[PDB]
Amino acid sequence: GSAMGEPDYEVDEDIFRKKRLTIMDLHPGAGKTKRILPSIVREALKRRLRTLILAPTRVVAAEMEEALRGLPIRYQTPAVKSDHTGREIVDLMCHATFTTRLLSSTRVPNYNLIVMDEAHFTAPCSVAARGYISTRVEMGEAAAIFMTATPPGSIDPFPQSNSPIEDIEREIPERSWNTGFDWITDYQGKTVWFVPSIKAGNDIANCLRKSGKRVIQLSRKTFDTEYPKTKLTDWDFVVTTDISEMGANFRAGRVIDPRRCLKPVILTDGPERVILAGPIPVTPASAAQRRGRIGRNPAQEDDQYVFSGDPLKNDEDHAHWTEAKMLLDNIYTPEGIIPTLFGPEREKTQAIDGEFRLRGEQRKTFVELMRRGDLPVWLSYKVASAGISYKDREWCFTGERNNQILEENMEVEIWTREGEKKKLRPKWLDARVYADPMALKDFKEFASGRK
Ligand SMILES: [Cl-]
Repeated sequence: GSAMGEPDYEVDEDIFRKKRLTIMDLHPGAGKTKRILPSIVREALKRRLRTLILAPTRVVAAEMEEALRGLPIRYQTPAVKSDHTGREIVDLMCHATFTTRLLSSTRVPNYNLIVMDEAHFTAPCSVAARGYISTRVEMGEAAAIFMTATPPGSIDPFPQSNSPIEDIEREIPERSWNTGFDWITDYQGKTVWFVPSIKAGNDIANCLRKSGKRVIQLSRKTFDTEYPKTKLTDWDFVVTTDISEMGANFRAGRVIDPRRCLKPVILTDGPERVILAGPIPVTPASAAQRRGRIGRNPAQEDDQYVFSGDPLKNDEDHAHWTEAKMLLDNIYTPEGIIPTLFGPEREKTQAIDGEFRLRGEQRKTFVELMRRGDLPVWLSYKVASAGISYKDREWCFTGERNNQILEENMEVEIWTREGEKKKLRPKWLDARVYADPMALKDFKEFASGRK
């Protein structure tokens, strides 16, 4: 005797049609959709299509490679601008790698089938990749597949799940507590707790550690290192920022979600600047992705989503929509069409297509500030469009007194590359380079010319 098992996945001819943009959901954790991506790729190769797979993070890329073992898959790093074999190959890369190559190479191939995993990712480079992709689709040049449970425009915080979820609304501490939340530490399962910031996570995680819980923390910069540890069975809590909304799978029974995030905002009252507004309520899609960490396994029916407060769907002041346009306006096509945002995302910005386009040296500086300097899109756009060269770091010290960077109420002071001690005082202020200490550590390194 034998068990039926997941049946072979027959591919809908429609998904390979030019001008077709398919939205699907892999429904992970029920052991029913293992063969989908491998079937799509094998069928794509059968049709002799030039295929691109976009993963949101390196971790997911690596998981896909294992899932696709035996198929002719070639992982592409952002350290390489283009990689053309003579052979039948599927390119695999990060959302951000695709966008970066579109910005620094005239050799990006004419993929006619593009699969974007976790296509809800609202990182600017991801938003930009989606515009480019859907532009190519509308031109009849490609077919695309956006895989995600919360496609752009979705507004449902309590979508379908593989297994039932108990949605529980109760007060959740935003800072360390010492009494009154016994349900948090009495629970005997594993928990994923979404915090609005690393700082909040630090407080929560240290409180939990004082009770003896084993806690793995996750943020954007530690994710590639720390997430693999969560795949070990030795923890009580994962404390994570919203980086874990993009394909992070956890063998957990409970999510705790105060539904708070920080949002970068371009302030235009006075000198343009970017602050990290908040903590403010998440969008409904983000609440759905957080909750969607659990209720994945239909044999485990008592998973819990513990949440507080309601989502806010209006996020049109998010800096990412403008930053997406800064990237898109700088991607050119032979057709010379400037790509536009994916349709559900067009309403997020009133910017006129092309208004951020840059020319010549400025364009490569822009690209280099982001790639090699690791600066936010907004900040990189300001530096490059002022005519500054990648290497020229004077602007990090010539800002107004208000732009003085503090750490612990101490004025940051560093060594220029040339050997002078100067107050860190950037001409343009983007809170993403100074709010988090490790981000400040990287920005100092940049200002000092070691980058
Ligand atoms: Cl983060």
